[PDB]
Order: sequence, then C-alpha cells, then structure tokens
Amino acid sequence: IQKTPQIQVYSRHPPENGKPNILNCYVTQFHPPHIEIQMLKNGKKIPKVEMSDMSFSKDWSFYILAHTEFTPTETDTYACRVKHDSMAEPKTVYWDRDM
Amino acid sequence: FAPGNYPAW
Amino acid sequence: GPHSLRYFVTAVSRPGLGEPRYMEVGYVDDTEFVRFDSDAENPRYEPRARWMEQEGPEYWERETQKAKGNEQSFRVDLRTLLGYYNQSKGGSHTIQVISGCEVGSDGRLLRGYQQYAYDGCDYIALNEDLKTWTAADMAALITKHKWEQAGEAERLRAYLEGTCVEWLRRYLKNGNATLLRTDSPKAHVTHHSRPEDKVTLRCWALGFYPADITLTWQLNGEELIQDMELVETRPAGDGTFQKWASVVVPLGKEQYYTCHVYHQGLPEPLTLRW
Repeated sequence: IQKTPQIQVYSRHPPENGKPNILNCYVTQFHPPHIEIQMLKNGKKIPKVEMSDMSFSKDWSFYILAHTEFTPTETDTYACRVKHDSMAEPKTVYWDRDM
Repeated sequence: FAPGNYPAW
Repeated sequence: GPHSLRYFVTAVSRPGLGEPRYMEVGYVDDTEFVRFDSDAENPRYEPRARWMEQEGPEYWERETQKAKGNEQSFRVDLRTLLGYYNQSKGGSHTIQVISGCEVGSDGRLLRGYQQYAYDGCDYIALNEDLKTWTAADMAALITKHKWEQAGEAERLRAYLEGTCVEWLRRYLKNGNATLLRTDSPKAHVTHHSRPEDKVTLRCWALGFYPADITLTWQLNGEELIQDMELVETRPAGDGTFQKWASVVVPLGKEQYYTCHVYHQGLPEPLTLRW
C-alpha cells in the first residue's frame, strides 16, 4: 500500500488583514504514516505549530492537522511543505486566500 | 478510559 | 443525538532507529480529548480538551501505565508479524487499531467495535455480535485461534458494554458545554473563471459544530450531486469544522444555481447564490 497525501491549506475565518486568525494544513489519505509537515511564512519555518487530530479513515489511510495562530497582512505569504515516500519531491502547497 | 490490554497477535 | 468514544492506536517500526513509534489518540465524537505519544520527551497520557482538567492525577497515572504496557505488546506484535509474513528486519511496518463504543442520546449502548490493520490492510476484527472475530488472511487466523482459546472477546465485550459506555457518559457530562453545543455554519459563495465560458462556483460552510453537515448544489430543484467537487469535512484548529462544495456552470447562468446547507444548528437550511 502507498497512498499520496492530499494537502489542504485554509484559514479558520475568511482573512482580513490585521485580524487574528488560524491557519490550517490538513494532510489526509496517506500511507505509510511517516511524514514531515512544515508550515512556512514567507519561506521560513513557523516555530509555534500545533499538531492535532490524528486519525484514520475506514480504508486505514492517515489524517493529521497542523495549525498555528496568525494575523494575515497584505504582503505575507504562507505555505505548507510536506515530504512523503509516495512523492518524488517535497510538495509545497500555498494558502490561496481567494479560494 | 482507554483499553488497557491488547492481546498479543 | 448519538455519541462515540474512540481510541485510535498506531505502532510503527523503524529499523536501525530504535524502538517503534507508538501513539494513542482518543476522541469523544469528532473532538480529540486525550493522547499518548512515545516520541514526547517524557511520554505521558495528556489531556487535549479543556474539560479533561476535571480528572484527578490518578486518572492520568493509570492511563499512562496502560499506554506503556500497550506499547510493549505492539513491539512484540511487530516482531511476531515478521515471522508470520516472512518479512526482513530492514523494512518499516505499521499496526493500527480502532476501538470504541457509541450510545444514544439516552446513554444506552448502540454498538461497540474493535478492528485491526497491518500495513494499511484489514487484519482482524470483532464481529458485531461482540463474541467472535473475523480474520482477513492466514496470519490473522493464527491470531484468531490464540484469542479464542484465551477468551479475549469476553474481556473486550465487558469493556465495550460497561467501562467504555460508563466513561463516555461521564465525559459527555463533564464536557457538556463543549460536546453538546451547536455552532451554526456561516456560509458564502466564491466565483472563479475558467477557460471555455464556464465558471466554478464554490459554496463554503465555516465555524460549525458538530461535524455532520450536508452541502448540495441545486439547479431548478434537482440536486447536482454527481457533478460536484467536495472536500471531506475538516477541523479548523479551534474545535469547529469547515467544508466546501463546488460546481462548474455556464458563464452568465450563475444566478440559477443555489447552494443548500443542512446542519443541526440551522432550523431552516441556508440557501445561497453568487
């Protein structure tokens, strides 16, 4: 079994610059369980990242949430970078605030 | 209150 | 409504890097409330929801002792399975277990279950009768025969029908302000251009609890379930959930499509347009 992760990046609230919020990186539907997940602000690792909500689905694939409190600004960009055996390269998923 | 015994396979 | 107490267990070998990674994660309904992680600096069972502060130090000590015992049993299991499947000591392998019980709004047992997997595939599972096991291959049949002669099902049944139910009731009482609340979804629709005179309409539902929700797109009273893209309902980092559902529609005809949101916090379903 090898299942590539789906990586979903999203805020708790619709983003308003200057207002506190939460950024989420939900990494789902993957196997084997070994994985590296890093939240990045302007290309730099965010230090205070909480890992939570680890579970598996009925087909046994893994689910896990990375999240952090943040205040969006006009200029700051955010991404989630994931390394997993299923992928040839690390995958960097950018937060799309207009999605 | 978690299961406290998982029998060996 | 109904409620569940669930424990997700995972053990992962890592040859050449020392002992397996061992984790337990407990959920009441869709909310994480306890966890154990062997990679922590001082591995202990720890609370993950605020209301678990109402348990005394004896609770955490006992859960921690169970976890360390369980950890050792899965280390042995990982070794045993190399024999069962004739696998080398060089590869990483994964055991997963889901155990739990569910009760109605009146606190009475609805069902209990335990299911195991090896390397992401069914290994063995307790049948719904809570008396017999079902095994997925020859390796699991050995395990089944062991557990039958030891009477393991009877011990497990007593936990699922008694201990599991009784503690779930206690957590629902202690965590009432969190677990029995309803947070209403807030919904909006976004719009994105595509090539070929078509448009993506995406309906968002934000800030809701509990996790169960239904999002549908409609055109003239018929649901477009087959033509929808969806994400699985997902945690938003603060104990609430979010979801989205999209449809591709002809440019200029956006006004005819409506998104419908159904949730226990919505006395009447929401209906949205672009």
